[PDB]
Amino acid sequence: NGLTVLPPLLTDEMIAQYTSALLAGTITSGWTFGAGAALQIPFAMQMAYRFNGIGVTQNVLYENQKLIANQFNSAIGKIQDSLSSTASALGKLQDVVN
Amino acid sequence: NSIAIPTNFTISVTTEILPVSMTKTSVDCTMYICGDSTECSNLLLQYGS
Amino acid sequence: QSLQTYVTQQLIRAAEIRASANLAATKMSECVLGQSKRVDFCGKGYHLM
Amino acid sequence: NSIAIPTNFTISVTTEILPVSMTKTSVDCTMYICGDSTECSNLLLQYGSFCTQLNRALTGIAVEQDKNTQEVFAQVKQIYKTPPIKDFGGFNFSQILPDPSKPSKRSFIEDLLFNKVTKFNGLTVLPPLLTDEMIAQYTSALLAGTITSGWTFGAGAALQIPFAMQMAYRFNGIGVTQNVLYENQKLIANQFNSAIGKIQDSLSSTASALGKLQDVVNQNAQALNTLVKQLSSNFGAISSVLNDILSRLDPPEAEVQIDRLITGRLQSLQTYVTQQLIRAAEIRASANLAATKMSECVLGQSKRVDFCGKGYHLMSFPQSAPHGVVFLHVTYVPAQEKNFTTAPAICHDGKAHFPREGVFVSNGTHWFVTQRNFYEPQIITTDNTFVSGNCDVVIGIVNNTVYDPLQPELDS
Amino acid sequence: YQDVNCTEVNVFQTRAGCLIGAEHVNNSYECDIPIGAGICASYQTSQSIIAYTMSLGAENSVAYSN
Ligand SMILES: *[C@@H]1O[C@H](CO)[C@@H](O[C@@H]2O[C@H](CO)[C@@H](O)[C@H](O)[C@H]2NC(C)=O)[C@H](O)[C@H]1NC(C)=O
Ligand SMILES: *[C@@H]1O[C@H](CO)[C@@H](O[C@@H]2O[C@H](CO)[C@@H](O)[C@H](O)[C@H]2NC(C)=O)[C@H](O)[C@H]1NC(C)=O
Ligand SMILES: *[C@@H]1O[C@H](CO)[C@@H](O)[C@H](O)[C@H]1NC(C)=O
Ligand SMILES: *[C@@H]1O[C@H](CO)[C@@H](O)[C@H](O)[C@H]1NC(C)=O
Ligand SMILES: *[C@@H]1O[C@H](CO)[C@@H](O)[C@H](O)[C@H]1NC(C)=O
Repeated sequence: NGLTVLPPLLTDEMIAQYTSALLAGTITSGWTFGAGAALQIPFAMQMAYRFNGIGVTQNVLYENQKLIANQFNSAIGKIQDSLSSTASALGKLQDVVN
Repeated sequence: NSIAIPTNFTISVTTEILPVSMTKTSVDCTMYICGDSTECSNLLLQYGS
Repeated sequence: QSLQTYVTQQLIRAAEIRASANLAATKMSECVLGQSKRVDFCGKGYHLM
Repeated sequence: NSIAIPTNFTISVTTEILPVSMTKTSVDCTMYICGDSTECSNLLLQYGSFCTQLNRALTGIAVEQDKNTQEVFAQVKQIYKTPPIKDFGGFNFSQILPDPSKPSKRSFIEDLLFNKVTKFNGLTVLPPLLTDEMIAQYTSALLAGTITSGWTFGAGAALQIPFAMQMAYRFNGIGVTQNVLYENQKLIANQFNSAIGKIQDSLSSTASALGKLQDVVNQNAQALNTLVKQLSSNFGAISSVLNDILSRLDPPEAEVQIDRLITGRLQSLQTYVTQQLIRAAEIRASANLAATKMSECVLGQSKRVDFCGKGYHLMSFPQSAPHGVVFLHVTYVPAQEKNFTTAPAICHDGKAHFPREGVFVSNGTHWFVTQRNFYEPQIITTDNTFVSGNCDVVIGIVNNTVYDPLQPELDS
Repeated sequence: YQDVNCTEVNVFQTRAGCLIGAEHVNNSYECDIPIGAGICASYQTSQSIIAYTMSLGAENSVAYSN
């Protein structure tokens, strides 16, 4: 009838490359890549800063580093189980399409 | 004189989902109203812009 | 008239999406690139990353 | 085991340009739909309130442009003025402060911004309540407050503080130890002054820098040109000229032709007003974003990352522009990256030690503690570090030594 | 009278139009009923409607020194 749909400028692949860059930056350089250059930092030290930022002394992280890493790893696995089984999880995006 | 101070913690991960874009539709107003019709198109022109 | 109704609804809906996109952009900068001191801005709890 | 600490910085002033209002148009719809015609007006009355709710909708938009402009600029209870002497520790605001030589006392950079941006049918353009000379008193008040008193004029009455002590306060805000300012104060003053110089080169050369404000002025002008051109359409009538219908047809027939024009002009005005209501929401969300940036960036210092352009935010200076505002956001950007080996903690006398502030680093032979944002090595002591737990717990700890400031005082 | 000169229409010509019935007062005050182009009106002293250029706030220099 004259109704057409235009493609986005940034393809899904390009979006994936951007989220990859943001993620790689976050993991290897913390926030420094946001302000200026990406300045490599051992991940555990990066977390130490993240802890000081919430009012928890950095020694807590190091003393409990194994616990923290295990809780993190478990939490991510839980994200996958939720997203893989709960269709309503993406309702905010499905609703736009609808 | 009583304070509760946490002795342990948990790291949790939550998911927040936000829309960013919507489908870039485009509609040909002439074809929609007067599809392949010269007689209709000429009448449509009387509506200006 | 039908197209005008459609377009008006798309403009209003687009504004909603734009506001969401602006929020998402704000979070990206103040959540992913940094660390948020803003409560419940980046999930419940004390934001780390 | 590697951390990069930048041994130097650059101070970058980034322009951010924001729409703050739009042209306060208003349309006498009863003139646009029926111009000087009694016969047409009587027919338009059969549509009830379809006119007065459009006079009303446009008046609601027009009234809130002054609300937007008042909320963005009038964030100050007094009109602060700059001292006669410009003893600001080396920083040079003369290009962003008023020029008393001008008829409207805009700054030098406000004159560049005012240069780069460019009816009979019931249409009108109402004036803003704040003249562009009053907007320039408010940005000069915000700015003379910002320069002489820092954030304190947002909290209370303005408290004076020397500018070399105000920037030392903002360097502590980005976590950079304030002696990094004083030991570099001429270099920092010169990078601010040089970066304000680049703003003039940008805005003088590149008219497309104002793209948001010229876009807002173009959308409003394109909508009015569309609205006026839509008077020339027949909409099924024998003629688009109302007087030609009336001068040729008797009422029983003229009324039919007129109703065709009334329907077309009324739907064409509702289209303009709906577009302006949605466009006014798009500007109102930009006025609230400009008002928020005025409050958090100018009256304060923002910890929000990338809120005040790239870098760690130091301060911002507002400049006015035609139907907008401009923030000259000053940010610290770390520059000369260096490489170091790094340690999560250090082992001394069986105890584990961590930095109260800064990062344990190694140039390759010795270990130092130093602030994260600026390489400034320190001999590691009980004053830079605290003890918690012991060597057998931390992953990747290193067996250095930690110095005790008391020993030689009791040894001698 | 919006956007007209005080020709075709205690008369004060402003850039907002020709204002009739309001007394022009040299003293500035806080804005009350806005007219436009820096001019606001209010009812004051015996009372009558006055028009004036609105005040943007009190002037207050900061005693800045090194
Ligand atoms: C803090 O809580 C965690 C659990 O969230 C504790 O770790 C668990 O300890 C029990 C033994 O009591 C083990 O059976 C679990 O497998 C452990 N879980 C994990 C994820 O390691 C931890 O010991 C608690 N810490 C303190 C100081 O109380
Ligand atoms: C890392 O820094 C230390 C301290 O500056 C260097 O050790 C000193 O080097 C200077 C210059 O050679 C000597 O004068 C000092 O006697 C050294 N001892 C000190 C003060 O620690 C060390 O050489 C540097 N790393 C390298 C390049 O080996
Ligand atoms: C740090 O080491 C890496 C090794 O790949 C090198 O590419 C980088 O330039 C070094 N950084 C500095 C500041 O020397
Ligand atoms: C009104 O007309 C006079 C000439 O008689 C002119 O000098 C004045 O500027 C005009 N004012 C306005 C607002 O048009
Ligand atoms: C304002 O004061 C001047 C004298 O400086 C006088 O000539 C003028 O008429 C006064 N205006 C009003 C509105 O009172």
